[PDB]
Formats: sequence, structure tokens, C-alpha cells
Amino acid sequence: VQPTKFAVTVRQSRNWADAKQRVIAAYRAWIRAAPEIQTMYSIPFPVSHIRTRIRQEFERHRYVNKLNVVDVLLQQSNADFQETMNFWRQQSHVMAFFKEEHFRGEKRLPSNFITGFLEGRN
Amino acid sequence: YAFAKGVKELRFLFCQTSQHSAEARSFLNRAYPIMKKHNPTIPILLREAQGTIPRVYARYEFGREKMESLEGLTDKQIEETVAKLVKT
Amino acid sequence: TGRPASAVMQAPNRAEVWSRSQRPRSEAMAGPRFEQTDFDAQPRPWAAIELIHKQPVRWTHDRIVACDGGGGPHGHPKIYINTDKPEIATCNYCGLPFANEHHRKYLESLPQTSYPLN
Amino acid sequence: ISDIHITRTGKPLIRIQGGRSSLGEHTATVFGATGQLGRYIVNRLARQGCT
Amino acid sequence: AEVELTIDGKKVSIEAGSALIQACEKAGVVVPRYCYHEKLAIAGNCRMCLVEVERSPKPVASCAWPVQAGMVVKTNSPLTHKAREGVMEFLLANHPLDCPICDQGGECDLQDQSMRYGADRGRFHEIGGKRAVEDKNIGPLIKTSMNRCIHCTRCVRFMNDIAGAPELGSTGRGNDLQIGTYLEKNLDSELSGNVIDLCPVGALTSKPYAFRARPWELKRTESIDVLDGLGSNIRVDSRGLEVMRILPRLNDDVNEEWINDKTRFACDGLKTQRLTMPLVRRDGKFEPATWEQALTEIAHAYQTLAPKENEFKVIAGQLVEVESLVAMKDLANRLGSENLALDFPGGSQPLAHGVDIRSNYLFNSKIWGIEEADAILLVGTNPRHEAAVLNARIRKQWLRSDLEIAAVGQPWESTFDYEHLGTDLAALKNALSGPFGEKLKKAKRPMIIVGSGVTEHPDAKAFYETVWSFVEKNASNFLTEEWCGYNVLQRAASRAGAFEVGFVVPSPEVAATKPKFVWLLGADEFDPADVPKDAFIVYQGHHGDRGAEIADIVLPGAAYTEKAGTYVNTEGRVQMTRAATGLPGAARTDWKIIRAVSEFLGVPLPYDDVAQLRDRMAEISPALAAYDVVEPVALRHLSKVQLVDQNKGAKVTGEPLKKVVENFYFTDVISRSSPTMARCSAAKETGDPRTNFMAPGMEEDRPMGQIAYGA
Amino acid sequence: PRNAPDYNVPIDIATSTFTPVPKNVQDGSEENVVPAGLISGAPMELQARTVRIYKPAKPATQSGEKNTQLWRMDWDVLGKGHRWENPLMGWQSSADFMQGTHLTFKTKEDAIAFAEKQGYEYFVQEPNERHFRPKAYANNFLYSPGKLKHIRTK
Ligand SMILES: NC(=O)C1=CN([C@@H]2O[C@H](COP(=O)(O)OP(=O)(O)OC[C@H]3O[C@@H](n4cnc5c(N)ncnc54)[C@H](OP(=O)(O)O)[C@@H]3O)[C@@H](O)[C@H]2O)C=CC1
Ligand SMILES: *P(=O)(O)OCC(C)(C)[C@H](O)C(=O)NCCC(=O)NCCSC(=O)CCCCCCCCCCCCC
Ligand code: SF4
Ligand code: SF4
Ligand code: FES
Ligand SMILES: [Zn+2]
Repeated sequence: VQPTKFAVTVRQSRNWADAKQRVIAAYRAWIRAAPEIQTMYSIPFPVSHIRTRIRQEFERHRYVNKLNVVDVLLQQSNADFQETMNFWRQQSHVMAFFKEEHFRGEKRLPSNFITGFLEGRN
Repeated sequence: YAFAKGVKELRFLFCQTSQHSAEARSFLNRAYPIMKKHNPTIPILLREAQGTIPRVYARYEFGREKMESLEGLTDKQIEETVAKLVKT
Repeated sequence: TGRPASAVMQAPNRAEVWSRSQRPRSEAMAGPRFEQTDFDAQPRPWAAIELIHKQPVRWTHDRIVACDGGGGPHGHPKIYINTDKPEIATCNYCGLPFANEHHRKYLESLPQTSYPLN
Repeated sequence: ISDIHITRTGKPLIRIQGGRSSLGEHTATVFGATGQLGRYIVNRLARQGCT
Repeated sequence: AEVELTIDGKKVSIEAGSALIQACEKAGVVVPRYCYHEKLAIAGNCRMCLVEVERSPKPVASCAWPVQAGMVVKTNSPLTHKAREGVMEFLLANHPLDCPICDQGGECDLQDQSMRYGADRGRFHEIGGKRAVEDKNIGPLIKTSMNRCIHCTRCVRFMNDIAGAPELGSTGRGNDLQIGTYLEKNLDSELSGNVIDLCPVGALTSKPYAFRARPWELKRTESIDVLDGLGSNIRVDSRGLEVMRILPRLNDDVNEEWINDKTRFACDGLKTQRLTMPLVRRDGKFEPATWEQALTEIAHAYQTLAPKENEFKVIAGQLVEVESLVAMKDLANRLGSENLALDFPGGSQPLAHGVDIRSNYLFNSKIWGIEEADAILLVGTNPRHEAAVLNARIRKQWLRSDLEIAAVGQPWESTFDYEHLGTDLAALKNALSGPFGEKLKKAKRPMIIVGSGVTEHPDAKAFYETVWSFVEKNASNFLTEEWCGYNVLQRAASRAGAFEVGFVVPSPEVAATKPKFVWLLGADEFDPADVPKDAFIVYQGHHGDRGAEIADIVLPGAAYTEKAGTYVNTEGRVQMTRAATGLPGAARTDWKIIRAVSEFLGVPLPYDDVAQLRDRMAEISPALAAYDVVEPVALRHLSKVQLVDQNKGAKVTGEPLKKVVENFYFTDVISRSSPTMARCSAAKETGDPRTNFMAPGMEEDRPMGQIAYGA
Repeated sequence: PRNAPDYNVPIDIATSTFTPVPKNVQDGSEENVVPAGLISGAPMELQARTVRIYKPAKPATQSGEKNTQLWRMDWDVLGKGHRWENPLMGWQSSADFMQGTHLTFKTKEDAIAFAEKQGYEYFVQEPNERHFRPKAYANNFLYSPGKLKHIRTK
């Protein structure tokens, strides 16, 4: 954090015990920060919705069994954390991570075959 | 001996020169012409391709279809298996 | 639309389209955007096709004639036109008419001709 | 939601359902559009490709 | 055998008796050429292939120089360099400065090889000027700007040798030598549009594709021709949502750098009478409808009828892909119907050949088998009209070998000599046991081609057992390890695929049942007797033609240019089309229309991604999984049981074999909608050589012009 | 479940009404392949659409073969969203973000390796090659003992 408030020197996981330790510390910081993210970015959602949505973004990469893949996925998180905790991301970038503030909404793929057929592939 | 009424189409899938299909190839070279003489109103399609694990498909009314494999089976064992598919 | 003549006639000189994929001005200038609009202010250039066919023929005694567009280096790439058919030959780049003097008798006998011919 | 709209008079519309550059193919006239409600009806048609 | 030689140092291994330019290609060496074409006879006129050969005082023309056991070739020596600049200076001295107005611009070999082997500037400034020549009227399809002719002779060689149409020539002498018929004539050849692609320059261009596009702006898709049964490989060049032109791509197994005129010009018929929205017939007038309430009125009508077993009938047209056959086959089966008819007459009854052995209905000695054919009997087929590119391959073998052709059927205007044996079945029995039979019996690699036009002949059962019984009597010549002299020739791109998935009527019983409901699946050539008048007609297709005229519902599908359909060609090769554009209007993918009407009739077909529907096709026929290859038939001898055993007692009537193609230009709905084929027919009929026959351009009787194209 | 489209994939910001429904999204667990599509930042739609790996055919219009020498990977056109007509100027509008993007590869296996690394669906088209045949200028003037059946005209 020498050059910037939430800077972390790029580090390469030594092994799976180390790599899982870092993931849990990353998740902990994010869900800790959710009240602070909800006031600054004036997110019109419960802190619970923010936390459950933060969980989904870690739940996507729960089955990665490559150690070189985890470090890039950790660096992406740390950088996202830094630009959100410093007021660098605009409210527009942050509340665009929630995929229900599209005027089409969360429902943007067709539900099944027939409903996407009657609408021309959605 | 014909197939039981209610069978619509037989489909043998096998390989032209694979060893896995020689037993099936032996069966059809001795079975199919008699199988077609008895009941000519049914299609009996022989469709092959390189590396086709031998299979048979029996279709009935309303498009219900059964598949029994043929790998490992000898020339004799096939006849009962198709008979199970075509007798009721 | 419709009421003014400029909104209806494809060019000031010509009333009809001159290619199969040209949109008529009647259909191009229909719709909401052309309401509360001056159609006499709209860009309406004179059609080139009518002007080119008002051009008199260059009579020539030669089989091959050279056309550069008529302005030296201010014309088109210099090309060569063969005038051996009993018709009027036209420059591919500019459209000007050329005709051999041998076909003047035949050309003067036709009822309708693609160029003034005099 | 459908890609085809037969208007009450009978002409058919073949819409492509996307965003700004799309083809909503509905033509609308909103009288009273400069108040507080009209900006919501106008924006909803326009942002989906309608005149 | 193999000679060995060095070209620019590197050893190449080329067969003895081939030309040097062929070994330069094999050695990875680019040699500039204009006159030489791989598929045309050698001509040494251009002089652009002049290379330096050790022990030769002059530069040699590499295209005409046979390879010898020890020669040395320098292709980059200073001899070669000044040779190529000197020729490029001569080829450009009289060339018209017409690159902005030329259609060959951006794809011209004269331009590219001027940039690569010529000088950067020109030294021709004569006050006397350049050569100029008058234009020539050689039919509607080809526009001529002959000033551009570089005298390669590629088109005279193509028209005289491949097309068998010797009307193009070269009259005159010296600089005043000219290409064209001396007396204006309409080039009458269903292959004549190949001259436009062969032209190194734009002196031969296409009147339809007159000035519409530049080559750089075209998206190129490698797809398949479906306008004939041969499955010709093509390139579809499109600018956005409009197909601009269709070109030929190489496939030596099928079409060999050549396409016919129908497959090249019918693409203007893809933007003229398209079905773009669902239609319902209300009070005798077709009203527009949505999909949700056109598929509903399909279901409501079906529930009202409550059809019994086999009362729901399907007729599959001739441009239908295999994916929608398998899908419509399933939905038909879940409705208790095996009534799976085909467009042609006799297609609603079982076929004389079966579909049990693949070899029953295929061109078994593959298209490439003609290259070694020794004797050929054509039965019920005018191959010049039914399979144009195939017809050319027959003539190529005929012109270079002792090939004997005999035909039983209707006499036609042939590009090769052939013996005519008769027109009816007796004239086949009398031939097959007559003088020409011993030609088949004696000549190795014999070939009997049976036209798909006999399948619709009433005597096909007798015709097919007549042929195969001769084949079975004459094996070890007809039925060797790698050869099969039995060949059935499709003319529609859908027939071999339907036969492969078993999309046929199984029994005479299902054939006699009157349907209450007919799904015309792209079917437009159905005989009126095969659709009962009072039935409920659904038409699914892409062009408004006869089928949509009688429909009660019209459902717009996709043309072959905006779907990736599977097609099987007459030889059994399974090829895939690539979509070049998207669907127009509210049209839908054809297999998806079937899958959706499965929800509305309550029997949803399981698959709902096209990947799943290709897994199902694999269960019906695994060859359908193999792409761009023919799968050989193993039990080729089992074919006797359908052809001879189930065809034993045949009620011969003696009616002669009938022509199938009244108009080569008007065969399908895409063709019939095409303005260009309209002009091709009218010019054929009235014998008009004028390029602007029903087209833009000034005439004697049109001083003013005309904007109509096609009328 | 055997080519079943996962209708419940979680969409992202760039998912649209033209995005097809994918069957398989790189979980990050598959053996021997990097899950590059998982860490690329690309949308999910790249994992739904099929790409074609092929060697471009030589133009029929000309004899240069420079463009046939390298394998091209391009995206297949979809039934909707590829091109529509602009109501105002008549221009052609698109929703296909991959329409103008193509990749070049030296070998077929180099393209397959990239496709699997990114999670693309791919169809490989095997090149069509010529059949060699010795061509001889001398044949143009071969002697016919019998009927000519051809009048060669240079
Ligand atoms: N908002 C509410 O609480 C409720 C409103 N409504 C009705 O809903 C409608 C829209 O509501 P809202 O957006 O709040 O209305 P606003 O008062 O905010 O806007 C009304 C619109 O009407 C136009 N307008 C008013 N008088 C005239 C006139 N004489 N000639 C031409 N144009 C005129 C105004 O244009 P300009 O600005 O130039 O005057 C404006 O665009 C109105 O009819 C309103 O009474 C109904 C129930 C409740
Ligand atoms: P438990 O032992 O069951 O699980 C522990 C873990 C998850 C470590 C597994 O055991 C495991 O090994 N899984 C694979 C390793 C792994 O999870 N890799 C990825 C870790 S980094 C990561 O997932 C980053 C996700 C995104 C980070 C940002 C999230 C919030 C962004 C948006 C916030 C709202 C808007 C501002
Ligand atoms: S043929 Fe080629 S070089 Fe000649 S004018 Fe046309 S583009 Fe230019
Ligand atoms: S017209 Fe074209 S193909 Fe024919 S000789 Fe002239 S340049 Fe060659
Ligand atoms: S290429 Fe040999 S002379 Fe033209
Ligand atoms: Zn000029």
C-alpha cells in the first residue's frame, strides 16, 4: 500500500494452502466492505443483496483446480477492490455489476425454447 | 417369421471394416434378406460409418424407439437380441 | 409532402427515376421527418442523364477517337473509343457521343436517337 | 414481446428487439411530453428503437 | 515415373511427362501466368512464364516445357527479371485505362502481376494512340468490354473443350485479332458463365453483377450449391444482408472449378418473392399473423380434425436440408404418421429402389469414378440438363480416351457423341443383351448411370430389376473390390438426404390413405393428385410460389444462404452449407419451426439445440456425422433384395421414358423468381444476342434506356 | 446433459437479446486446457457461438494463392442481429460484435488449441486440394486414326 491506499504487491501463490488462505481473505474483505460500498455508491439494494451478489462472483470460480488460474483471479479481485474502496469507480460502473438494472432486466436470455422462438431468440 | 405388428423400422448401425462389426456384418449378410422377404412393408435400414460401435434401433408406433448394443456379441447372440426387439 | 412539385418530381429536369434501385422522392420524402418542412429548400440537383443526352455528336473520320473528358489533366483517364458499329459510341467515363462519318446516312434515317446527332 | 405486430388497422410491423440502433417500428405521437410523465413514455419508446 | 530436378536450388519430385510449371508449383515456386490454366489445354501465347533453363540459349515457356531428368531452372535470375518486365510492358501498351470502370478491379491478375513483376511506370505515349475494338453481343449473361482482351485464349479453350460449345473463336490477325463469334450469336451453354471467372481481365463480365460491388467489400462464405443434386462447392460473396454473387470453389471430387449457370445467377431470385411473415388464409385472402397465433391455428385445426394413423402427411421439397427432415420425421412419428412423401411425381408411393442399402440409390462409382470410366450407359437422363458439371466431366474423359456412351431414353443435344438404343424398357432389355452390352461386359470399369427420372417412371420397378440383374450377372467387372458400375443420379439436393434418414413412404397401405392435413415442407413441385383439395395445407418455405398459393397457413423459413444445413449429394458425400447472411423479416430456421409446432400440438421433440438434433441424425445414419467425405457401402451385394427380389413381378406398360427438365432455367422456386433466368429463357427462345435484352442500356429501339432488369 | 442448452447460465453486462443460449461455460476445471475464456473478461456469448476453422479457398477470379496459405478462424453469422437496415440513412446496422474479427493461424492444431483455450465451439473444414495430372502441350496435336470428335482451336 506504499503507492496507493489499497495496493498489494503482485504475489504468486506458493501452494494450495496459501492460495485458499488468500481467497478467504479476499472474500472476507469484500463482504466486510459491503456497507461501505452501499453508502458511497448509493446502491438502492440491501447490504444483504450486495453480499449475496458478492458471493456469486466467488461462487463462479469455486471449481478452479489450477494454481496459475487462481492468482490471476485473485489479482483481478484485489484490483477491483482497490478501485471500489477508493472512490474511483463511478456509481454507473458499480451498480452496473448488478445485472438487473438493465431496462430488459435480469431476464435477458430466453427461458426455454418456445418463449425465445416467439420473441425471435429473445 | 415376421416382426410383431407394431414395429415400424429397424436400424442397424455398424462399421464397414472394423473388427467390432464383423459379427454384425456376418449377421446381416445371412439375416437381412430373409428378414426382408418375410415382411417387405417395413424399412430395415443398414447405415454404417468408420468406427461405428454396432447398435440396433427398433421403432414402434408413436415414435418409441429402443436401442440395444451389439459389441462383444457373437453371430448367434445377435439373432435373439433382435428377436427380443421384434417379437411380442 | 405531396403538395409541392419539388417533393414529387425526382429532379427539376426529370420526373422519373433513372435506375432500378433509386428511391423515388415521393417515397423518400414521406413520413414524419418531412412535416413542418420547406421542400423548395431541399437539395434537388438537375439530373445528369437528361443533360448528357442533350449533347451533339462529335462526327469523326477515324475508327478510333480519343476522349480525356475535355480538360487536359482536368478530365478522366484518356481512353480510346471505336466507332465502327453503325451506332453512336459513347465515352465510358463521361458519356459524350462519338459517331463515324460513314454512319451519318444511317443515323440520320433513324426515327429516335440517343443523342441530338446535330 | 413478439417480433410481429399487426396494428389495429391491419398493417404488419417486423421489429428487431434491441436498444438504440434497433427497429421498434412503432411510430408514436406523445402530446404533453415535456411534463414530468411524458419523459418516461418518450424515453421508453425511443431507447428501444421507435420513432 | 518420377523425374527429379532442381528449381532455384531445391529438388522437386514430379512425375515424368508433366510441364515445368507443374513442378514449379510442387516446389513452392510462384511463376507468373495468364494463359496457363490448370484445367485448360496448354497454350504458350502470354509469354509471362518465361524462365531460364540451363543448356538453353533462350528463355523457355515453363507452362509448355516438359520436365526432364536433370534440368536446372532459375526463376529469379536477371534473365527472368527482364523477361517479365518486357512482357508486362507489352501487355499494358494497348490496355485500356479502364480500371475505375472495370469490374475486374481489385481482383485482377493483370493488376497484381503488374505490381509484382512489371515496372512501376509505363513508356507508351504514342500520339497515334492505342488499339480500340468494338464490343460484341454474345448473349444476355456476359457483358463484353473487349478493349481489355489480352488474348490469353482461356475462354475459347474452355468453351471449345469443356463446354463443347464451339461458337467462340478468334477472328483476325495480329494486333487486330479479336475474340467473339464472327456473326453475333447467343452463347448457348449451361456452363457459359465460367468464362467470366476464367477471364484474367474484365473483358468478359456478368451483366447481372454489372457495377454493383467491389471485391474488397464482400464477405466470403464457403458453402454448397443446392440447386442441383451434385452438391457443388461455391463461394457466396455478400455485402451486408444482400448476396452479391456466387462463385465456384475447387473440389476435384465434385465440381472441379466449374459451376453451371443456374447455380451462379439464380441468387438474384433470393431477394424478390420472399416469405417474411406468417400468413393465414381468412375468407379466401392471406392475412398477416404473428407466430404465436399462426402456430395456434395450426394446432386448433389439427385438434378439430383429430387425424387417425397416417392421416397427417408431409411432402418434402427439393431444397430441404437433412436437419428439418429428421425433425419433421420425428414430429410425424409422434403423430402416428409414416406418410413421408417427396416432391416429385411417384414420390407419395414407395420407390423402386429401396432405402435399405445405401448403395441402392447412390452414385456408387463416385463422381471421380468417371475419370476412369471405359463404357457408360445412360438410362433416362439428359445429363446436360440434370447435372451440368457432371456432364462436362463425362466429355473430358470422352475427349481423351476410348470411352463409349450409349443412352436409353429421350434423345438430347449432347456435348459428346453417344449411341441411342431406344426410349422404353424393351429398348433397355434389347440393349443390355445387344451389341452395347458386351461393351459393358468387356470394358473394365463399366458404368451404368440411372437417372432419378426413371424412379418416377411407372415402370421403374421393372427398370431397376432389369439394371441390377445385369449388374449381378456381370460382377467381377461391375462389382469388384474397388468399383461399382451401378449409379443412380439425383437432380435435387434433397433426395439422397431423405433416402439416408428413411424419409419415404414405407408401404402401399399408407399410400392409399387420404390425408386430412398436409404439411408442404418446402414442397412446390407436388403433383395435384398428391394433395387432396379439402385437406388442411401448411406451407413452410421461403418463396411464394405454388405451395403458398394453396396453403391455409404459410410459415416463412430460411433459404439455404442463411442456414447451416446438412445436405447429401448424389454420391453420398455429406456436406454443410454456411450461412452467409441472417434471416429476413420474421422468418425462422426451418428445423425450429417444426420443433415449436411440437409444443403447440403437445408432443415436443426432445432436442432444442441444433447440436442435439445432429446427435439424433447420428443415430439414424452415422455417415451423416462424417463431413466432406463419402462413407463406402459395405454390404453392396445386399442390394439385390430390394432391386431384384422385391422387384420380381412388375406390371410393364411400355410407356416411353420421359424428359424431366422442360426448362433448365426454371426448375425450382429460387430459379423461377430470378429475373436473370427470366432473361436466359427469353433470350434462348427468341435467340437474342443483345446484352441489354431485358436490361438497362441504350439500344437502337431504346435511345432513351430502360430501368427494368428482367423485363 | 448431452448438448442441453444451459438456460440458467448467469448473464453478464454484455449479454443481449441476440446472445444465444450456451451449452457449456468453462468451469475452470477441465483437464489439460487453460480456462482462458474464464479469465479473459470476454462475455459469455463467446462460449455459445460456433467458430469455423478453415483454409480459405483460392478465388475463382484469379490465380494467386497467397491467401490460401494460412488458417482463418471466423465467427458464424446468427439468424438475427447480423445486419439490419438503418431506417434513417439506409446503412446496415449490426449487433454482432464479432462480425469484423478474424484470426490467422499457421497450423490447424494451433487454431484448435486456441479455440479450446477460449471455450469456442468450433467446426474444422478440411482443405480441398487438387489432383495432380501431368499436362503436356504435345497432346494438343496428338494424331487421331479415326473420327476427330474434336476440332482443337488453340
Ligand atoms: N402527476 C400527477 O400527480 C397526476 C397527473 N395526472 C395527469 O396526467 C397528465 C400528465 O401528468 P404530468 O406529467 O404530471 O403533467 P405536467 O403538468 O407535468 O405536464 C402536462 C403537459 O401538458 C402540456 N400542456 C398543459 N396545458 C397545455 C395547453 N393548454 N396546451 C398545450 N399543452 C399543454 C404541458 O406542456 P407545457 O409544459 O408547455 O405546459 C406538459 O407537457 C396530465 O393530464 C395530468 O393532469 C393525473 C393524475 C395525477
Ligand atoms: P470452501 O473450502 O468450500 O471454498 C474455498 C475456495 C473457494 C477457496 C475453494 O476451496 C477453492 O479452492 N476454489 C478454487 C479457488 C478459487 O476460488 N479461485 C478464485 C478466487 S478469486 C475470486 O473468486 C474473485 C471473485 C471476484 C471478486 C470480486 C467480487 C465482488 C465484485 C463486485 C462487488 C459488487 C459491486 C462493487
Ligand atoms: S482488367 Fe484489370 S488491369 Fe484491366 S482495366 Fe480491369 S482492373 Fe484494370
Ligand atoms: S476475352 Fe478474356 S479469356 Fe477470352 S481471350 Fe480475351 S482476355 Fe482471354
Ligand atoms: S503461362 Fe506459359 S505462356 Fe502464359
Ligand atoms: Zn470522356
